[PDB]
Amino acid sequence: ERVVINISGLRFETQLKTLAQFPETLLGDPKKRMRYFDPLRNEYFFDRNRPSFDAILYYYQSGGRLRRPVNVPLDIFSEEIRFYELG
Amino acid sequence: ERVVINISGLRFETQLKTLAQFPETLLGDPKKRMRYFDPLRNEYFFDRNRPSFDAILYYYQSGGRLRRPVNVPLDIFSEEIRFYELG
Amino acid sequence: ERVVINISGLRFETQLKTLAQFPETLLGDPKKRMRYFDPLRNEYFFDRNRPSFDAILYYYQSGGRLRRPVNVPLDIFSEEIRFYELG
Amino acid sequence: ERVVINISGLRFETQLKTLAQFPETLLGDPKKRMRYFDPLRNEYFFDRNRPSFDAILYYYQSGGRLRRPVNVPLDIFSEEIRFYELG
Repeated sequence: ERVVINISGLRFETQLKTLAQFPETLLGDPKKRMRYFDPLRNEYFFDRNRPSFDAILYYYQSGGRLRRPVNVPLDIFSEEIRFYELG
Repeated sequence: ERVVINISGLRFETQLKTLAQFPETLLGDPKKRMRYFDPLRNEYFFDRNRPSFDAILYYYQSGGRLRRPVNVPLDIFSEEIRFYELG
Repeated sequence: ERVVINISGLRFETQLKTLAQFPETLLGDPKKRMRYFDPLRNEYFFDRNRPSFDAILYYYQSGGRLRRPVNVPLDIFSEEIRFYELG
Repeated sequence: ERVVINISGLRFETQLKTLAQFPETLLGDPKKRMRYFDPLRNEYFFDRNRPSFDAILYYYQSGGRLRRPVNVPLDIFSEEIRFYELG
């Protein structure tokens, strides 16, 4: 019921149901996240910006609240949002 | 005597006596926190905001000092404060 | 030649030589830091503020540069400085 | 195909090809980074500033975007920049 998301070495753990909330997104679509699944470690791996992920995951956990970590530039965080396809 | 608290993959460790300080809180109440306890991993697990937790734990360690992390929005942090029943 | 310092669950790793640079401090003095040694895990455990520690450790690594993390309140960081006895 | 980079206990993971992009840098030069490789743990280790590395690694992942973390002083980050040889 729980999933491990490895962002450049930083492991985040959440429930499937938390992600499955927004099925249109990369993480919420089994078809899309599959492409980042690592069978060797049974986790998803993204070679991307780490500080941005706290906010991406919180978007799901909070049921829709998307905020930019004051410590991550707007342009950088915007590219992350597009990548995770939250829009 | 060591307590392990897993916030979305981020591991925190403190002493039982540290949490015991405030028994009327979710973490200070063994009855309340047990609902998040994972016997097979010997840790409590919360599918919640990660940056907010440094301040939640500092509250107990400092003996009552509640500070909001400049990098966590007032409303987001206020939600966490409520959930952990610090009031 | 390496030592693990566990700050409330957050593991930091450094060389003995790095700490030794300042023998007058808590971590630089074998007799002082020994009180926090955890045999069962082969690491030194401190039930304290996590964000402050990045700067405490860097003070040794940099050979004497003490900077406050913009994200840690001055009064809070000051107390940490006293506890680690950097003065 | 994946490399582990231990920065004072904080583990980062990325793809060799990500680092290979800039062969003239310390991390991109297999001759320069070898000095920090720990054969035993199969990771590179640097006893350095932790907060600066998100930006150092991001430099590679972004294809050349070098941004200073708002929470890390200009002089400190410039020093890390010189060490990793990104200039």
